[PDB]
Amino acid sequence: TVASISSGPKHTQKVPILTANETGATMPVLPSDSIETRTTYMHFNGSETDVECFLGRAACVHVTEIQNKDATGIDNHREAKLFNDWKINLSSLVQLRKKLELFTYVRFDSEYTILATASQPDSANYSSNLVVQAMYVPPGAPNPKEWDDYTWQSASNPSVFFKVGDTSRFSVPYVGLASAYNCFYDGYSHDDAETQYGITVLNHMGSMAFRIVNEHDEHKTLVKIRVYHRAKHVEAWIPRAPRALPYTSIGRTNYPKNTEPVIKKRKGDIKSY
Amino acid sequence: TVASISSGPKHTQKVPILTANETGATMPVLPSDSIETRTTYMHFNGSETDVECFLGRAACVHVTEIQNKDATGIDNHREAKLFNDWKINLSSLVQLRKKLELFTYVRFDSEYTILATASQPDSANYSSNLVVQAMYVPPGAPNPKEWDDYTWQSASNPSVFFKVGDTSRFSVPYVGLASAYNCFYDGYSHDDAETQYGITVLNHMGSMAFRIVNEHDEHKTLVKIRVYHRAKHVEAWIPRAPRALPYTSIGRTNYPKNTEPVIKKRKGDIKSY
Amino acid sequence: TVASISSGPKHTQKVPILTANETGATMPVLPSDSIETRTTYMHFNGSETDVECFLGR
Amino acid sequence: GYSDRVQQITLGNSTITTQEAANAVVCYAEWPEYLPDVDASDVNKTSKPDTSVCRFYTLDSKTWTTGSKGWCWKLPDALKDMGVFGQNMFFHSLGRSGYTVHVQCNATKFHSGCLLVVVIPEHQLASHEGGNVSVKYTFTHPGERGIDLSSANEVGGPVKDVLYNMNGTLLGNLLIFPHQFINLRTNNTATIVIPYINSVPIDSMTRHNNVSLMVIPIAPLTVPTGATPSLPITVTIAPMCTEFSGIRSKSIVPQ
Amino acid sequence: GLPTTTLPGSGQFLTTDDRQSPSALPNYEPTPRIHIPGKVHNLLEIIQVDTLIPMNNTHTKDEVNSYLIPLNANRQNEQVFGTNLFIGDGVFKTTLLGEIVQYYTHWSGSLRFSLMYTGPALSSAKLILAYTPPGARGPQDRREAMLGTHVVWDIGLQSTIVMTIPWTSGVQFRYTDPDTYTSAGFLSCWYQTSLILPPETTGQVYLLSFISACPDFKLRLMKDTQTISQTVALTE
Amino acid sequence: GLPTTTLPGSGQFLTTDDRQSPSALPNYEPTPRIHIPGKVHNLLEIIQVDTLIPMNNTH
Amino acid sequence: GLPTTTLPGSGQFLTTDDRQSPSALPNYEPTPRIHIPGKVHNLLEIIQVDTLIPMNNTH
Amino acid sequence: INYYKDAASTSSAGQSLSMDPSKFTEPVKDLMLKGAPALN
Amino acid sequence: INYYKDAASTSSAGQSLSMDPSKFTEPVKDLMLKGAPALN
Amino acid sequence: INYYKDAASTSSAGQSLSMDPSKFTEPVKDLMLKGAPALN
Ligand SMILES: Cc1cc(CCCOc2c(C)cc(-c3noc(C(F)(F)F)n3)cc2C)on1
Ligand SMILES: Cc1cc(CCCOc2c(C)cc(-c3noc(C(F)(F)F)n3)cc2C)on1
Repeated sequence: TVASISSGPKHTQKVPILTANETGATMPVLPSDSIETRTTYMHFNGSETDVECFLGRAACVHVTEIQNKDATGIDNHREAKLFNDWKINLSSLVQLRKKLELFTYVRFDSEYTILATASQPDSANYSSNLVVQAMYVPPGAPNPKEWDDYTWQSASNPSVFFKVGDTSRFSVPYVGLASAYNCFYDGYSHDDAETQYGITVLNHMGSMAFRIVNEHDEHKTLVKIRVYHRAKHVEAWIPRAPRALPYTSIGRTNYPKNTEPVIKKRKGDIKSY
Repeated sequence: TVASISSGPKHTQKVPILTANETGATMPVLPSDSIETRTTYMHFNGSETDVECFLGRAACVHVTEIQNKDATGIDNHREAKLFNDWKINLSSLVQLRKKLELFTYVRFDSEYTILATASQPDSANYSSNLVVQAMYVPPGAPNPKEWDDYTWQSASNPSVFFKVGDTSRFSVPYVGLASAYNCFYDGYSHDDAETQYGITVLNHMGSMAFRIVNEHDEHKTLVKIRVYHRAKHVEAWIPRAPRALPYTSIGRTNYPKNTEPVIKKRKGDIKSY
Repeated sequence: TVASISSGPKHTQKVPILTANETGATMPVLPSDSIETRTTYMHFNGSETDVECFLGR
Repeated sequence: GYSDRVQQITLGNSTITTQEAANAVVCYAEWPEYLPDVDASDVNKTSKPDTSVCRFYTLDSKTWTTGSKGWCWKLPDALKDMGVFGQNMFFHSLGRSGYTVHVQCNATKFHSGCLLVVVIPEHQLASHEGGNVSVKYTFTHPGERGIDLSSANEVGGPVKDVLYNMNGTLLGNLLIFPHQFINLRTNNTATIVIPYINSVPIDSMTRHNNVSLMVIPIAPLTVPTGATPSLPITVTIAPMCTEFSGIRSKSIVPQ
Repeated sequence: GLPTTTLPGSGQFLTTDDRQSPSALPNYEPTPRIHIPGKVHNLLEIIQVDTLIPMNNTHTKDEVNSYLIPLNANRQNEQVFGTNLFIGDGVFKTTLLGEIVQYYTHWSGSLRFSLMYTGPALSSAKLILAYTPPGARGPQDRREAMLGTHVVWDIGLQSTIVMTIPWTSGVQFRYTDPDTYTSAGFLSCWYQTSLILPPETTGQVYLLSFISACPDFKLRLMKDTQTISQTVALTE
Repeated sequence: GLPTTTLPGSGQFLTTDDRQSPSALPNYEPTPRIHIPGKVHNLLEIIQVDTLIPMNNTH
Repeated sequence: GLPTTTLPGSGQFLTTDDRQSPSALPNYEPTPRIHIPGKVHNLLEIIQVDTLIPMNNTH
Repeated sequence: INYYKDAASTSSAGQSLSMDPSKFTEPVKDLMLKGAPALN
Repeated sequence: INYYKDAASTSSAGQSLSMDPSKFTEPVKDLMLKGAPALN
Repeated sequence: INYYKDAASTSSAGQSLSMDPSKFTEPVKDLMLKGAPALN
């Protein structure tokens, strides 16, 4: 594959470098169209910039917390973090979000990796070997209310049991209801004057609940859970303007008020180098 | 393959042992050219002295430290070692450096092995199971400022998560901008009267940040991180004089002042055995 | 596998939507039996509802 | 003597001519088409009114002044009240359509100004309030009037900073979307053919706007000495390959 | 039992590894694909589309005006604009090219820089765009700029001039992150003759500048960008 | 010894995974199958049978 | 699940072992090779070049 | 590839791919044709 | 070799190797030849 | 057998088995034959 062909002097009626950008087209002008060039080869395929590679690596998409402690007298297990849940979404942590939002529609399979790390902030005689249970609770499935509900039986919901300090790994097929996931959605759930706007109404993927299976020890253990997402078998459509301003909320395109200029201001002239 | 051929008496006009080293050549004179020899075989290929083998084993290239402790009130996480980073280079530890510097240009793939070991210098009721995160921060990527920045999301930067006491392993393709890495560079970044001299301006490979994912425990844990490098698929060019004097800095060929003689001095005559 | 066949207007003596449930049978009436339909495909096998899968976790 | 500048577009009983065009853009190089069986899900036979809805409808003219920020229309919203197309929109549960957008603006060889005409699929607007505030239905359904980017914020409405495309992205990058410029010195019209773009075969035409059309002044308007400091901008849109499905009662929408 | 020996790295989680993993939803049948226009396969595809450069940084805040390059009537020899060519910073940092380029550490290839005139039809002008390859300073006058790669642009019927910035370098790749040894040079524009306005016409005409990559373009070593961040996880 | 590298997820128990496992009752011979009417293969089979709708909730 | 038995030495890091390992930079395309004179393949190649001996240590 | 001697130790069977609702939907003695009067 | 029954569990797809920027760079109705006047 | 997609992840190359010291030992313009006077 040639990068540049050999091209010499020129004196024509054919002017490749004069165009009309109001047509909306970006004419494929090459260096050999405006200067004398020599032959060079690409020695390059562009593998690393393939959308499969671009979205094909794990990125942290959520961090949450649960803890192992005596549940005696706790009236709201959920609030006490005896167990916690995550309303599944990929737009909470901004790094992966900006990448995905480089496109309008996106379709792919997902590979999840869940890392659980223990912590004992105050006096403990040892570190306990806790087992985490991550259960997927799809829309319509009964949500856990107590860390040891009948819901954790998980007869139909899928769930993994892994050691804290260890990692959990599994993949999920493309689960969108449509032919592709929407990164943006200029619409509502119905024609209502007050209903929510944006993908907020589209990305209703249920949530996944986490808990520590072990009963409590004398001391209290804080387990932090990090979920990583890697896309595979990727397809992307309709490229768009990259995000410029900071995000403020999951799902909305909203940006903060009194935000700072994102375009750098010259320390001098428009003639400055 | 013969090591020596059979060679008998000699009385010629052909004098193989008389040469002129000012030509700059080292004539391939053999024992059979100056003495009577018998036939012997090599029974040797020279596998172990192949550059692929010479640079093909792991060598420690860096040792650093991070620690798990309460970050509350710490104004500079980096300084407190809540996380630390390594400005990637292979000339900090001298053993591998001298080997690589046996050549001028060198090209190869790299296999890294990262070993993390824990230590609890003062009172601790147990040893915690910490998980280390090593993230590669290429030039231009945002550097972590706090041990739990958004930067550790590592959406595009590659990173590994492994247990302390365990080891991390992965390989990296030849990432030089040129066709080979320079072990030496008699130049600057630009024609400037004060700019730096040497490979210091060439080997700008970014750095890799290390941190402990776990929140703090009651006691403090000191984690020492050792990075090992093994070259594979090696190519080397322009052999040079081995280093004689001790090194003083990363990248420069500088040697200390008032250094000791490196050539041994005879305990006697030039006639001494 | 077609999900729905193309079906147009209708004016027959053949009334597929009139049955007698006291027989105990559930006649396989389709949308194309009561409305005008277009052709669509299943693109679906029903793997996940196989008893092997249902009790298989 | 055929030129990129002279064109005629005939849809239904409506025809458009322009003697100062700059070619025409066909979004992602795809001409609109009807929904093929292989992609269909909804089993209902669809209705294709053809020429009674696939024709040019001219919106109310806007006035480009030295201080204009820009305008934003949404489809199919902007045509929600246009003849039979509009009626079908509310009488059916589902619908799908493509369009030919034709923006007009003439001046003289003494004027100067440059409008960016761009089509943005799934243009999800942002709330000027930031945080997690939503943008109420009415404010993204301005209809034929469209949204005036120089108008003041209003409770429940979207942010209208031209610089940030009403969505947190920079104006300069709007060119990644199918667009065209109306550079008075060259142009006087912009034409963009839009194929149906969505993650579903067919969809509700009232609760979802597939794309929004934006006419944004980049190089400000300049009129010759002592001339009227304004120019009109006219938008004409024609639906094409329009399909409606699931006919019934007729929606009653917010406000 | 097959005898095995586990190697260093066992149990590690390399975010960049590409392995197989069990499916949590066995026998699930995903939704059929339907045709959707505008499919993107490679980022190198979209960086070939040019976007506007906010060449006129000079303002106190982000404005439509930062994209307008002012041109002044009856000025001779003078400079219209200038900029270094660190495509991963400065004026380029927010463009689609600069934005995508920042997702990678290395870049190589030729850049496509365009200028579209928006002044009145009855006006005229001849400008000169110049690219100064690394090794010397940014040109300080037309004569100096003219000695390097350049294009004399005659404003007219065809509104846009496309000047290529041919890959001129020794090392075959450069860092997207501004690095001196790896500098790309300078870009400048000057009046070849001058801008002439017609009667009854007054003020300023502007130039719109665009940037995009040539099929020449190469990008490698993926990394996180400095163009986005957060202090706390976002919530609904 | 075959060199190996264990991957993330090792040791996990995914209730949804479908692997092989040793039999706790080797050589056990299960009872012969006999014909039994009414075999069900897919739930999509039985939902095609209609049942009564308690349309008159009101009580 | 393939039944296996881990052998002594598992988990060890022998600096001298030569195994495969996952690449941290998938799809990265390294810079083309260009011709560079003076390539060295074996150290036995260069020791055949003679250098000066500091025979007169005495200083 | 199966690693164990007993059948019970193998993994899941894979889709029956039979599917005949009629034994539940149309368990009638006299065949009833769609369109023909249910009770003649 | 694939160890799992479902497609979703396989590893990455491998380079699309299609690459056609024209649907974004030249989405014009009338073909424009490089060198020929953009506006004739 | 290689388990990974990238070349960088494979193990060591194996002996070059080229070995030509002459480019360092005899980089002279005019060939010098062993036995013939070095300076004729
Ligand atoms: C955009 C976009 C795309 C997606 C896909 C979300 C996938 O949702 C899941 C997740 C996150 C996990 C599981 C899952 N299956 O088993 C487990 C367990 F191990 F966590 F229990 N988790 C299943 C689905 C459908 O979400 N937002
Ligand atoms: C001379 C010379 C040659 C080199 C090569 C340095 C390679 O730089 C790296 C390193 C050290 C690690 C990674 C890396 N990728 O993933 C990880 C993680 F696991 F550490 F995160 N580290 C990537 C590159 C390009 O540096 N100096």
